Amino acid sequence: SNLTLNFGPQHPAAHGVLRLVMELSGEMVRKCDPHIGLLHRGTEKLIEYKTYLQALPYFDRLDYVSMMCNEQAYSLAVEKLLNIQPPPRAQWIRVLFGEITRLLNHIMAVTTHALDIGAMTPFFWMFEEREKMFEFYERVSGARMHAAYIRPGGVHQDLPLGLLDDIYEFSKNFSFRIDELEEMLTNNRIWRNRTVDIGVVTAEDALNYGFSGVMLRGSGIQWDLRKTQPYDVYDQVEFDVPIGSRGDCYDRYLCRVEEMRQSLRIISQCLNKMPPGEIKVDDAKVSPPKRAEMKTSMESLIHHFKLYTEGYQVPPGATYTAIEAPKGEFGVYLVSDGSSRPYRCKIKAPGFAHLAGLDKMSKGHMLADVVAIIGTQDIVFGEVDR
Amino acid sequence: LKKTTGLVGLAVCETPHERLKILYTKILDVLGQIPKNAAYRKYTEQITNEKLGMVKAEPDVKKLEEQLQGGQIEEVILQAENELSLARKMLRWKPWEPLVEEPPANQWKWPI
Amino acid sequence: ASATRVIQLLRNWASGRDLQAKLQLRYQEISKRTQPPPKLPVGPSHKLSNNYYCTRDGRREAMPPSIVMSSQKTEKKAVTPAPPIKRWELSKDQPYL
Amino acid sequence: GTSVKPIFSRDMNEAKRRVRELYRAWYREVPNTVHLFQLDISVKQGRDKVREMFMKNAHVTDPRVVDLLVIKGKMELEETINVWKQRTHIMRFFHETEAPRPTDFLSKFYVGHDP
Amino acid sequence: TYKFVNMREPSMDMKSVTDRAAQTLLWTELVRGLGMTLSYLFREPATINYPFEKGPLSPRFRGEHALRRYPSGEERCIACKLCEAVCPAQAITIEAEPRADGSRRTTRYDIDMTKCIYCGFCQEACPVDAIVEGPNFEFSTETHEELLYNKEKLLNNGDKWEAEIAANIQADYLYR
Amino acid sequence: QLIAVDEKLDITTLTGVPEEHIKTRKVRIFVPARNNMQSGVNNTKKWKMEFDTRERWENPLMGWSSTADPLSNLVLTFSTKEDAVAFAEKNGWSFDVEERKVPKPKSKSYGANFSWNKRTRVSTK
Amino acid sequence: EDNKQFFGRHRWVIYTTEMNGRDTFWDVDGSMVPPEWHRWLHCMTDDP
Amino acid sequence: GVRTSPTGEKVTHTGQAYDDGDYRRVRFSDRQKEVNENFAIDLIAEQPVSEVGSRVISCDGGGGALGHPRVYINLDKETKTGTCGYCGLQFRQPHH
Amino acid sequence: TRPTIRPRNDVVHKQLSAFGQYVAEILPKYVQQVQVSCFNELEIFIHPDGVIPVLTFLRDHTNAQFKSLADLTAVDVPTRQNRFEIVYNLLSLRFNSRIRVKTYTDELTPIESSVTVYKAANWYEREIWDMFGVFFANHPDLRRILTDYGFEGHPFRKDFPLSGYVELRYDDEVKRVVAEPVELAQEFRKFDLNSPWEAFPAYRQPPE
Amino acid sequence: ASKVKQDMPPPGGYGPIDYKRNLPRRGLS
Ligand code: SF4
Ligand code: SF4
Ligand SMILES: [Zn+2]
Repeated sequence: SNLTLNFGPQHPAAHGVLRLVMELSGEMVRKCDPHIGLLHRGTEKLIEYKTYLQALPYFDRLDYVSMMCNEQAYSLAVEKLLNIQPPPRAQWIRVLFGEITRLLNHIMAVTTHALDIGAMTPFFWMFEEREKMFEFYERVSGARMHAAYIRPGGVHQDLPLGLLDDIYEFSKNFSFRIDELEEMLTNNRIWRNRTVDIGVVTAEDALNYGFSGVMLRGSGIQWDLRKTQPYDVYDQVEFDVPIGSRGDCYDRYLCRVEEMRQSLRIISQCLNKMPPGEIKVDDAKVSPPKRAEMKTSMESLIHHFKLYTEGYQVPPGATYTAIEAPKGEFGVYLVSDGSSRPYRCKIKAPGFAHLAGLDKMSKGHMLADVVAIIGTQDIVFGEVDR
Repeated sequence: LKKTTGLVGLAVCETPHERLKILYTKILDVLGQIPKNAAYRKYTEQITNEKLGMVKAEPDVKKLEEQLQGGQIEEVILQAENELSLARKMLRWKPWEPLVEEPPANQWKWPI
Repeated sequence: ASATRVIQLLRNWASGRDLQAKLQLRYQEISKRTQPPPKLPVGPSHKLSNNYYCTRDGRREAMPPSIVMSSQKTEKKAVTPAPPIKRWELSKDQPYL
Repeated sequence: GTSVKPIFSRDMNEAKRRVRELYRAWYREVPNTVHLFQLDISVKQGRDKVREMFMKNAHVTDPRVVDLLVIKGKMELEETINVWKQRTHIMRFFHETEAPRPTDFLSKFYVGHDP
Repeated sequence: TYKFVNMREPSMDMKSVTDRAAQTLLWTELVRGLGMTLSYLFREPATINYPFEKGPLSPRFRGEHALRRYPSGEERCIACKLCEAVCPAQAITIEAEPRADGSRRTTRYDIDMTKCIYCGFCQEACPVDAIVEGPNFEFSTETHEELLYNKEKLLNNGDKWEAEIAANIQADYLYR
Repeated sequence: QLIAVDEKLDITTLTGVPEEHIKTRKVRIFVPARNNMQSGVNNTKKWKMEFDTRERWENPLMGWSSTADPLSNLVLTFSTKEDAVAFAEKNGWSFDVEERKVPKPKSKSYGANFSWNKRTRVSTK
Repeated sequence: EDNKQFFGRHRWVIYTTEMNGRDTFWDVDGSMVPPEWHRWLHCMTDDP
Repeated sequence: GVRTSPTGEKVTHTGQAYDDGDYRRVRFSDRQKEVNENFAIDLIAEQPVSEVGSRVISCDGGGGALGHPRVYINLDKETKTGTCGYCGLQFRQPHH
Repeated sequence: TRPTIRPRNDVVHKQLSAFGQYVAEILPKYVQQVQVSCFNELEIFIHPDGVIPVLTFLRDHTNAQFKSLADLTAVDVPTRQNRFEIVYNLLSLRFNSRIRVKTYTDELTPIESSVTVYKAANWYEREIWDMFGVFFANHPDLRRILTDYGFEGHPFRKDFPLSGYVELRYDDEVKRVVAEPVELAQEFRKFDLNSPWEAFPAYRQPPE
Repeated sequence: ASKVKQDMPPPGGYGPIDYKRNLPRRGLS
């Protein structure tokens, strides 16, 4: 008989409320059975009882490490259904904060992966940088993480009068912190022993199982949604896409580090190219007017009242909108029946498919290797369970 | 000649021209058993004939890869095997027959 | 920053880099916590003339999906969903890490 | 006619056969469940509860509905055997903290407005 | 446009082989990692002396809710119920009637702070700047009931925090 | 393969609704009346199914409105009354149907406001 | 204040030993700061 | 404008005080009852009526964009004063 | 029409229309309808019996090559006789395109499991079964994935109440967590927001 | 007649930001 073991939910390596039922012969893993749903909150039904603006803060709490990226995907879906266009300055702000968010997510992923493996130190070095980016979030929206800044019309508020300078000051020091992380990990023989040839997935298998993002790029597949299906102003920035060679945990780690560097590159470009103008679509039947207009003009007051009580109506139709979120392809299948409430909202999270493939990726490995594989899949269970 | 296809689990092919010719001949042979008026047969025959002509006319592997637009001839071989398997399946399925059933009148009506 | 120069030398030697050049604590180069007021430019629809809403109504230009091949109702060259993707180029900046 | 597609059974006889098989499996499982979960019920109570749950759906006359009921019962059995379930889940069948709600007219009239 | 992260081949000359043998036998990269940690030991820690020292915040910061007044001392809230309609958590409960002088005022104004997501949508929706999220964040309670705010509690919060709330609004209202 | 089932459709044992909320419930199938405060008729196009109102009481703390009825908020939208009836029948709910009420066509005439001998003449305008 | 400290350690409060009625020689907390000094201390503004 | 009930409980601006036989008063024993002491109806009743030399006046609550939406108040009735429906301020024309 | 209105792309619209015609001609046995949405999103309505052939053709055909399944979900429309609408989203990397395939079913009719065509579907079909109660035939390991152990009913169905039928609490007499009929201190407040005036003339339905 | 004031990059541009990996050799033979 194989030993049957509960891995989580109350486990440090679990990375959330995961009940990994594991069959083991000695420490060899014979079978992985991920039991999820310990963080299923019934988000999609709730979204059905809300208006389109009331449903936005749910996308903050889907993947709690990539908040604005989740907001951007939902906003793109709703804007596509509304047949409107965000203004250019809003799109530049969106891309800038999406890259800052990608930095946040990649720091969290790499350091928690190292912490599982046993290298506890880089976490503390990188979480101070995460703290400074949380400060950027807070200055723009008043919240450290669940900002709700990106709205289906653009962004809620314009940047405060000295934010770009501080973002520049942060961005010109971050590369040295990445360098210190790489000094700790990249050439360590212990880290390579714990990561090289662990959780190897082929290109064909990665495509069929539904993988996306780094889980594809580590296996040599050349696919990045920002390059192939660009959104906002991603076609106007220059960056390279890291590609792996072996499909293992080590290659995925290198891809994420290089991705962090390329995000610094994109941020530098966005800082030097931010244009002037308004921040939300100049269409008061979709985006609320300014407060001075709301307090002086009859139409502005009527539209403020109606947008905050009933909300805008969205013409009937269904869309599937996908973005390159820091964890992979993040999608929304949004169905509108013509009213101000969404009829259906299905959320596609890359972690769902990655966790469904965890059992495949752990064949012939031990317990510690399974811990490394869970770390390398970059799983947050808010997006998996919803 | 070439090392490292670059995709994990995709081995480098020695003698890819012969493999491609064999696969395309098998594909045409399987398509020969489908009714001639079926759209699948004529479309697949047309594309297969173009690819086979391209393979026959270009002895150079990199130039052939650039002509085929199929991404690294090992992938072209894999796609040919996929098409052969699909051709056998379509022979068994016969999707050229008339529509099996008509849906209810308001089944695809939206909104509501 | 503020520390002894011998400790700075030991730090630089152990880390291998000049630490002082890129300090991770923000000493005084960040923006002031009080700023002048902004002015914020208005949008393109803030015109007083030639601004009828029916000419800038994006919601009302959406239409039901276009129907191709309802079942209830020449060589014909084969076709694909979109032209094949061009192969990627290898990063003239830094092709190999 | 009525032009329906089956799940597993073509008539009520095959559906009844599957029901009997699932009942046999639950009957065999009950003592192991009582041992593993350290339940304070008897095996007789557990088998009585299994019979009561089976008889809750005795009025069904559609083979497809019966097939779905057997599929759900097999899902529950698989869940119980593998210990995915906890003692709270098993004990949820017995409603031990639910005060008995009366069924006669007068008591209902006394307590409130609901029929 | 792409780059490779692990497609580099190692040199096979005798010098390179001897350097790699020295790396294997004398553990050079491990000493590099030790040097990095030793370097961090001599830096100044990024820790702050809480509660004496506080983390930086912004005028846009979302915290505990408050109900404000006009300078005359009259309440700003007119019971339009836009905050109650917009609240995604349904955390706001409002009941209103004509006041003794005929004014349109609330008789019940509750916020369930354990329902609230602190999104700030209500202060955006308020047309008279009556409901705000003030700057306070240190209001942990020992019981659940203390976090069910009624109108008296919110008016008291407004009275207690008005000096800072008005200064925060003055610094941010031109971005709104 | 088809098996020719002969019985009426019935899915109650699969829905998981407690039997109390299947047998003692009454649904109303109706086209909602136009709100008399407005003239728009767009809310009078579809059929609605809604459940009977149950007890609501006052919360001892805060005085909120408490309920023990899980179906107190459920409203279903249907294209036609037949669809609503079929749904209620297959779910096992007793239903009451009301025929759709439409406003009758009215003969309007502006000139009647100025009748030579008729009572219709307006005393003001 | 001490502007030569890094951001975060450049402003601080030494709390009173005797608040409204309670002894605060040891028992202090961040809620004892009044709102105006709260605005200055959390760096919402530069002006005391 | 605070005032106590015959039970010694403060009466709020709303006017709600628990009745003598109401058990819910037990929630305040060993604790206190939250009552805001600045009654808005009394504070607005102290403001002086503004005299303006026009039939129609405008009010925005002061502060421009920091007040309420701007409204126009007619001041033709001389038996009463024009009251803002947002702020509660009163206006009149110079009379007698 | 310029600054605030989303721009159009007629080239992609034409390409998707032609490819939809292509797919319909190749598989007349199953394809019932083909649509191209205004924002260039190809949709193909089919018969349920053709779930496995269509997808197989779409993932295997040289001119198709949709080797990746973005996601698979279901929509509940109670007014339809076939309640549930099964939606497959597919991505082609070779041709950088997306396609949506839709079919229908009701409560008692199984759909063929497509795990063989796509390995990714496993958990998607389990999720559809859990949330909507749609059985998938020949599924490797079909069981609940999102809901609690022993949970009765399917939450995503339109008829199911938002707060469900039971809640949980710890009971000290039995010393364990128990499930009881839901009681709410504050009832969810239902809002009626729909405006009585029509918003979009282009979608007006005939007056029957 | 006040002019538009808005958070923008300074005239010309911000100073260049390093992003490439910097791992020195740092050893003997
Ligand atoms: S902050 Fe958000 S959740 Fe809280 S009361 Fe205001 S609107 Fe509701
Ligand atoms: S707080 Fe503001 S939005 Fe809420 S009811 Fe009062 S006036 Fe209306
Ligand atoms: Zn006023």
